[PDB]
Amino acid sequence: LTLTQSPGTLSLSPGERATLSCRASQSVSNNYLAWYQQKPGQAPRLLIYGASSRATGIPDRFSGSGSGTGFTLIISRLEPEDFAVYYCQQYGSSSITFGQGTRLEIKRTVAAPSVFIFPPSDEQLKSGTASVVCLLNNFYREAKVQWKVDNALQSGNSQESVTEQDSKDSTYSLSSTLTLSKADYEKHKVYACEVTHQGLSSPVTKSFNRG
Amino acid sequence: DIVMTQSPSTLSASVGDRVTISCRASQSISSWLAWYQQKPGRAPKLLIYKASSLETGVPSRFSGSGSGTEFTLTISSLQPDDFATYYCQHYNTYLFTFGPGTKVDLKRTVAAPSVFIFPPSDEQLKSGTASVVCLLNNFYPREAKVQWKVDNALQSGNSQESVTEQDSKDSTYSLSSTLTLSKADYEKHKVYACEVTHQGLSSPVTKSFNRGE
Amino acid sequence: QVQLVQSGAEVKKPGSSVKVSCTTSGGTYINYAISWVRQAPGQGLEWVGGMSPISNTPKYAQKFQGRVTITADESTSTTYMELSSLRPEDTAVYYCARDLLKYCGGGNCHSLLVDPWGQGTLVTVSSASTKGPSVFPLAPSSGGTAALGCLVKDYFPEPVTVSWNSGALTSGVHTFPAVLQSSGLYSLSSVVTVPSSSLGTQTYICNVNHKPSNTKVDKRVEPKS
Amino acid sequence: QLLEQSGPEVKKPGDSLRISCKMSGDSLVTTWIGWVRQKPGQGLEWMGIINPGDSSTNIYPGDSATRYGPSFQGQVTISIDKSTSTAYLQWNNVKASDTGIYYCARHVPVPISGTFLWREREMHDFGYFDDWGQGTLVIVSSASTKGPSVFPLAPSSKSTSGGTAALGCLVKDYFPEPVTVSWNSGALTSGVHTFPAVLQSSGLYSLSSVVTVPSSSLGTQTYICNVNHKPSNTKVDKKVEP
Amino acid sequence: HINRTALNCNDSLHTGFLAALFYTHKFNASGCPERMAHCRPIDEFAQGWGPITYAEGHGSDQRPYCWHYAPRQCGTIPASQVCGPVYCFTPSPVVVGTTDRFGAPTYTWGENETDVLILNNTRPPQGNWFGCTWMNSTGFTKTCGGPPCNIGGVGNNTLTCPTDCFRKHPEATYTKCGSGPWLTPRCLVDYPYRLWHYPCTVNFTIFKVRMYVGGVEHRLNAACNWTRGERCDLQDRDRSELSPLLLSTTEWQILPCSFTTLPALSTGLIHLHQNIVDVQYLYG
Amino acid sequence: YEVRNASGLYHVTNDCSNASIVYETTDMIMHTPGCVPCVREDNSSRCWVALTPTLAARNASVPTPRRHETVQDCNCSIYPGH
Ligand SMILES: *[C@@H]1O[C@H](CO)[C@@H](O[C@@H]2O[C@H](CO)[C@@H](O[C@@H]3O[C@H](CO)[C@@H](O)[C@H](O)[C@@H]3O)[C@H](O)[C@H]2NC(C)=O)[C@H](O)[C@H]1NC(C)=O
Ligand SMILES: *[C@@H]1O[C@H](CO)[C@@H](O[C@@H]2O[C@H](CO)[C@@H](O[C@@H]3O[C@H](CO)[C@@H](O)[C@H](O)[C@@H]3O)[C@H](O)[C@H]2NC(C)=O)[C@H](O)[C@H]1NC(C)=O
Ligand SMILES: *[C@@H]1O[C@H](CO)[C@@H](O[C@@H]2O[C@H](CO)[C@@H](O[C@@H]3O[C@H](CO)[C@@H](O)[C@H](O)[C@@H]3O)[C@H](O)[C@H]2NC(C)=O)[C@H](O)[C@H]1NC(C)=O
Ligand SMILES: *[C@@H]1O[C@H](CO)[C@@H](O[C@@H]2O[C@H](CO)[C@@H](O[C@@H]3O[C@H](CO)[C@@H](O)[C@H](O)[C@@H]3O)[C@H](O)[C@H]2NC(C)=O)[C@H](O)[C@H]1NC(C)=O
Ligand SMILES: *[C@@H]1O[C@H](CO)[C@@H](O[C@@H]2O[C@H](CO)[C@@H](O[C@@H]3O[C@H](CO)[C@@H](O)[C@H](O)[C@@H]3O)[C@H](O)[C@H]2NC(C)=O)[C@H](O)[C@H]1NC(C)=O
Ligand SMILES: *[C@@H]1O[C@H](CO)[C@@H](O[C@@H]2O[C@H](CO)[C@@H](O[C@@H]3O[C@H](CO)[C@@H](O)[C@H](O)[C@@H]3O)[C@H](O)[C@H]2NC(C)=O)[C@H](O)[C@H]1NC(C)=O
Ligand SMILES: *[C@@H]1O[C@H](CO)[C@@H](O[C@@H]2O[C@H](CO)[C@@H](O)[C@H](O)[C@H]2NC(C)=O)[C@H](O)[C@H]1NC(C)=O
Ligand SMILES: *[C@@H]1O[C@H](CO)[C@@H](O[C@@H]2O[C@H](CO)[C@@H](O)[C@H](O)[C@H]2NC(C)=O)[C@H](O)[C@H]1NC(C)=O
Ligand SMILES: *[C@@H]1O[C@H](CO)[C@@H](O)[C@H](O)[C@H]1NC(C)=O
Ligand SMILES: *[C@@H]1O[C@H](CO)[C@@H](O)[C@H](O)[C@H]1NC(C)=O
Ligand SMILES: *[C@@H]1O[C@H](CO)[C@@H](O)[C@H](O)[C@H]1NC(C)=O
Ligand SMILES: *[C@@H]1O[C@H](CO)[C@@H](O)[C@H](O)[C@H]1NC(C)=O
Ligand SMILES: *[C@@H]1O[C@H](CO)[C@@H](O)[C@H](O)[C@H]1NC(C)=O
Ligand SMILES: *[C@@H]1O[C@H](CO)[C@@H](O)[C@H](O)[C@H]1NC(C)=O
Repeated sequence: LTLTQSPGTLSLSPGERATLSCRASQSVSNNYLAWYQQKPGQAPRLLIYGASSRATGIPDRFSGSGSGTGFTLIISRLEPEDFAVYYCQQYGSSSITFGQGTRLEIKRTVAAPSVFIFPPSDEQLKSGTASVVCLLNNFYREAKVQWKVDNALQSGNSQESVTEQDSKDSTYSLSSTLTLSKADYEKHKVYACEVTHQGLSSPVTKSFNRG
Repeated sequence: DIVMTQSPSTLSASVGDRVTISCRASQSISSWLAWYQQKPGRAPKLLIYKASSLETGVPSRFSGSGSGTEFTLTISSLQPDDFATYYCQHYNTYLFTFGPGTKVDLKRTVAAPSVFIFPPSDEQLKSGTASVVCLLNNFYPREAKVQWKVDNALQSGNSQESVTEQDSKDSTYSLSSTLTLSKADYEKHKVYACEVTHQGLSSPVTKSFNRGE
Repeated sequence: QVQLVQSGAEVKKPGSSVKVSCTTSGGTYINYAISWVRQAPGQGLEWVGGMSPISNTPKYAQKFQGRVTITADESTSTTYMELSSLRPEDTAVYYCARDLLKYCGGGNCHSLLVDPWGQGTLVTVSSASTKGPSVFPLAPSSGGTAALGCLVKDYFPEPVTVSWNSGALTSGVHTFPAVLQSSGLYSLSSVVTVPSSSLGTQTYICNVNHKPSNTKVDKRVEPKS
Repeated sequence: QLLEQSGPEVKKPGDSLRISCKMSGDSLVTTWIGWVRQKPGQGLEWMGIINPGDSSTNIYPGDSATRYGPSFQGQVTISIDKSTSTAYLQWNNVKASDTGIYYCARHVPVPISGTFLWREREMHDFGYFDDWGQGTLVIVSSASTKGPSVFPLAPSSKSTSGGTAALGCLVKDYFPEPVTVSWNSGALTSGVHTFPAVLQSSGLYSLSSVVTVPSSSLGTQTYICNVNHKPSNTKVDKKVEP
Repeated sequence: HINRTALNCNDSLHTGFLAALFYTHKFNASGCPERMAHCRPIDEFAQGWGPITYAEGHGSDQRPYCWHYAPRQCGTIPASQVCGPVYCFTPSPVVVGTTDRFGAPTYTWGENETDVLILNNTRPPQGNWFGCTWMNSTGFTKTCGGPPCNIGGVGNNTLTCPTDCFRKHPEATYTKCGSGPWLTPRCLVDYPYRLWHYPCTVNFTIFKVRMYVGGVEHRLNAACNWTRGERCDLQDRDRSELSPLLLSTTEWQILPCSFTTLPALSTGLIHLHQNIVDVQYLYG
Repeated sequence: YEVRNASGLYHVTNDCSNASIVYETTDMIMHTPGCVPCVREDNSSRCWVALTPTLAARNASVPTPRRHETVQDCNCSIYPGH
């Protein structure tokens, strides 16, 4: 029970040897274990049962081996369709559980971001509330955006969204939406958006003044 | 039905004395009986069953007996832990039944009460109600009578009183009786008095006050 | 070693129904038949009803038929008793104790209420609501000793704790049991015996306290005219 | 792969739901229909197993043939209708936190290994799910069906980066999902990003669509966002201009 | 509930054991891991190596629920020390009621000095029954039985088997060394009140077995301990000599993780299955 | 059925004991009905296959005084599934 796996995320390139191991607190008897593959927006399908036997319609690239508390999933060479989330499903002993999950990414060169900001719409303000969104796209993931309302940092009042990996460019994109009432918007004049990125030497700040 | 009664209503003795309690039923019961000791304010306990058998952990001093209709829970020697009330109980397949209950207390020389009367406070009179408070203090035995007098007139059915548990040290009792009357009725009379009759008192003692005093 | 634990204290208004439960613990067996008893204040006990340990079909006293139902569950070893049409005189403390077969023989075998008993749960069937007291001074009027007090009236629900001089004066203090008034409210009287020489020199104060209303009253008493 | 299911359903909280999982094979004689729930944002988790077979197989204990998950006893009911050749997930007392997907699987079990009497032979154990199929969507919340609020994300020189500017259409205050967005109507798509719907405060849904377009095209051609809120039947077509 | 069954008893400890006689009540299971903390396994003991003789009265006031309890020759017992029916059983559970001073039947509900029980026991086939078991007035199990055996051995770990312990003495057997219910070191006999006298032998699985002692028929509902995953290598099998029940076409019903003593159906030795513990193949 | 006295235990086994063997030859071994012997040889202990309840051999190809040494650590026909 309480199956676990590492690492949380991977970043590889097509045609390369890959390893994926999920560890159990207690070793399952008779090497009872099976992996699953879930392409985005699709029904997950079966790969391996028994930790060594391969199911039908599976290329020889995907295989696994081990016993006791140790297990591993082995990809001979990554392919464009091989990127997905994998779950190992410990079973037997009148109980079955699932692993957390592990996603495959594409390890490409670091890309710098583009910072954008949209002041709230006039109709939105007429509604009594303001929604300023700072848009970020075409960059390298694992970043963080900051908020400053008239040289005052904000926390607990912004909602962020993320984009899935692009098919061609392989980049990410965010939409950090900061929610504030019309009265709060009028209480302050200067509004700024700042982002911290690994690939950026210094953070980039984009700001605008009310009205 | 089955009605269990005890006699006397209260009992008195001193440490080391021999006391007897009587529990009798309306219809003959072979041996189905049991006596519970109920401390005041605590949970009751079992003492004997079958009218003769002791209960585990009960000191052998307690010794019940009897059969048929009359029974008894006789104690050879009293102890400081014996001062309680014993509810002679009957049991059967369907129902249970309890008796009114007997009380056993210390024996002490008679003591006269100290009667005090407190006229009603102005605050409650302003509320439209009059409640004369009548007090008896440090008396023994429990049995005593109190009467009300207003302008020498008798009163009944319009007073309430409270009784305290026996004093642990002086082995006396205290009593307070309150006479409830309307403000208009209170202002309609001049003299208020309590008449108290007690065994240790040779003659009843009357404590009285005048309105506005 | 078996421990019986009841529910908490309860307050309700006349005409409603009250449900009381108690659970056994630490017994060699799982489910014990539980029988309840009742005593009106200042009165001999009275047997309400309970679960027969011979057939488990609940049996009530002849004066509670219908008015009271008894149900129990085997999962938690808990027993339930609910009332109906509470009259004001049902105010009492309710005990639950095991109905254990101890003596046996003669073509039949008789059960008994056996130690231990539950702690006790108090139900106060009155129509009044939380009200604070009305403290008045029982100003003394003789001799070598003087009697005075602090009259506390019109308070509900119980209890009320009264301390003289914040507990400094505890010799001769007589606290009287509370009584149920005709109005659904409660009264009190407290008197202490003290020497007359100290009537006009030592501070005399009654720490009137009422937890249900969270009202603290500290009235001052002076000798009367 | 034999699985057909009712499309997405939207239900009020605290209602009696019901969802059927028919098998195209129409032979539920040796099929162990499973039930795996997977709410968005985290991994999936097993819910229950139903055996069409007799008591001969069941599971190790030999109890009922509908052994449930670790925290789904009573709160779910799983049933089969072999005569009608249909499955079901007979529900009761919907909660607000049961949004997600509900799958079906064949789940051919694993034979018993170890020690057992002659009576307890052939007593399978869990372990497979094999081929899955499509899925369903149950979404329940206090909010009622409402139309979308489309606000133009007005382009500006502030939002302009080089030749390609930044703009889009903001959609907010709608339920239930989905809202199909065709940004710029019949316009070529190049870098357009449509982020997934997000549950904001007050139990409401919002979605944004952003497209990067040349500055000249803005003045020489028009942009209209086409939104079809099918669940509320509301269909709107909003245009974005400087 | 017949008028020939003694019922004299005092629930003096207020433990409510007498209730289970009338209406069943679940037994608190959390106490068993302590109650059976001195029921040592058959594996950890001494080894007999010499001639075996009917042993002598073993008086050590041991606990009567463990299987290796060594009962003593008994007989007449006063009728004021037995509550509930007394089960003293031939290999099949049978009950003996209260009798008079000299064996004549009595119908006094056991509430009389004259009434007494007689338990003069000798081994079958020529005897009457192996051992007795009942619960006395205050609620403690008591047992009787014919002399156990003196297995012998070296050291202070002598066994004195009260039952059929093939291990530690290949010649020990039930019909010649049995005392009480335990057919083997694992399995009891089953009678209506088994859950009463032996408190928490309640998870035992029940098996259908039939036995022959001196050319007579017997049907036993043996209720024998178990649990899955327990090692049952070949050195963990006790001889439960008995007549099998012909469970299937070519299989026999045997007590769990044990074996019986009979030649194969044809040209074969004992053939035990590796995983299905309670089956011995006829021919293999 | 025979027994094996070793390691402080008694457990059943099918290999014949020395008391159950009477006559032996170079390759032909006979035994009392009710067990199947085996022989320790050249650090190899093989189960002597039996062709009748009384006769046994090691190898039926060619065939179709104290000379041999047996042993009681021999699991033969001991738990044969079907
Ligand atoms: C079934 O038997 C077990 C074994 O005793 C019972 O658990 C035991 O229950 C008793 C009663 O609650 C516990 O005693 C408690 O001790 C604490 C001090 O440690 C004391 O503060 C409590 O007032 C009470 O006396 C005892 O600790 C507990 N034992 C364990 C190991 O948990 C269980 O309650 C029984 N079940 C039933 C339904 O009777
Ligand atoms: C039924 O069979 C089971 C298992 O065969 C019995 O449980 C076992 O009981 C023995 C006797 O106490 C346990 O041995 C104990 O081991 C501890 C150390 O763990 C030691 O300190 C004690 O002195 C004692 O030797 C043994 O652990 C236990 N096994 C398991 C798996 O719980 C059971 O008693 C049998 N009878 C019944 C009625 O269940
Ligand atoms: C089964 O194997 C056991 C263990 O090898 C044998 O136990 C041993 O048996 C011999 C013969 O009886 C014992 O020798 C005796 O020693 C005592 C002194 O302790 C002496 O007084 C006797 O005259 C005799 O020499 C030996 O002690 C004993 N060893 C143990 C029990 O550890 C057993 O005899 C074998 N039985 C069979 C049937 O094969
Ligand atoms: C019913 O059977 C039980 C179980 O044997 C009897 O309880 C046992 O009674 C004997 C003697 O009456 C006790 O022996 C004494 O033990 C104490 C220690 O508690 C010791 O100080 C004495 O010297 C003597 O050896 C024995 O302990 C006791 N068993 C216990 C407490 O587990 C019971 O008396 C029988 N009932 C009747 C009516 O005979
Ligand atoms: C006979 O079988 C029953 C059924 O399994 C056994 O009762 C079970 O005993 C286990 C062990 O204590 C219980 O699990 C425990 O649950 C408590 C919470 O109640 C938890 O705190 C412990 O950590 C442990 O997980 C289980 O609930 C209980 N089941 C039932 C239905 O009572 C019983 O012990 C067995 N008795 C013998 C003598 O083998
Ligand atoms: C033939 O069948 C017998 C009957 O079980 C087997 O005897 C047992 O063999 C096991 C495996 O070696 C022995 O386990 C051993 O335990 C000791 C601890 O005493 C440990 O140190 C060893 O490493 C090993 O695990 C077991 O003791 C033994 N039983 C007896 C009574 O001697 C035998 O192994 C089987 N042989 C073949 C070739 O099939
Ligand atoms: C019921 O059995 C109990 C079990 O002991 C008896 O309790 C004993 O009574 C005798 C006589 O008073 C005492 O000397 C013993 O000390 C008691 N034993 C214990 C452990 O306290 C009880 O007397 C019996 N009652 C009836 C009516 O038979
Ligand atoms: C059944 O067993 C009882 C108990 O041992 C026997 O009673 C004994 O009889 C002998 C001889 O008559 C006496 O010396 C003993 O004192 C008796 N024992 C007791 C405890 O009283 C009885 O004799 C046996 N039955 C028969 C038929 O012999
Ligand atoms: C008996 O069960 C075990 C446990 O899985 C297995 O390894 C073994 O192969 C089984 N026996 C046979 C003869 O297959
Ligand atoms: C005793 O029971 C038997 C059968 O139950 C009956 O025939 C007989 O009359 C009974 N004798 C009594 C109760 O004295
Ligand atoms: C006990 O039995 C004797 C004779 O067996 C008889 O005389 C006596 O009346 C009986 N006593 C009781 C109480 O039954
Ligand atoms: C035998 O004596 C030894 C030495 O004191 C001791 O360790 C062992 O436990 C004893 N065995 C028994 C069964 O009493
Ligand atoms: C049987 O074959 C073995 C292996 O070749 C050989 O050693 C042995 O001598 C043969 N025995 C007979 C009787 O043919
Ligand atoms: C049986 O006899 C053979 C031949 O002498 C010998 O090698 C072997 O050790 C004997 N076995 C036993 C158990 O005595």
